[PDB]
Amino acid sequence: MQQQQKEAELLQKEEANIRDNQTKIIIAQIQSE
Amino acid sequence: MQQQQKEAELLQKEEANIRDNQTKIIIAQIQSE
Repeated sequence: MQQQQKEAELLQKEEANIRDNQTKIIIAQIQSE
Repeated sequence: MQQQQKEAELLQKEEANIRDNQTKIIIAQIQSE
């Protein structure tokens, strides 16, 4: 259970980073208009 | 109970990050006007 919750932290962190990065490129596209 | 509260921290953190990211793109849209 400890391992499962800790890899849950891992995947939450990586997907949060991905979401922030996607929105970064999205605002870049918005300002490129 | 410890596991439940700690995953509550996890979901609070990820949804807070999502809210900040959404407002980031919102201000980008506002300034794009």
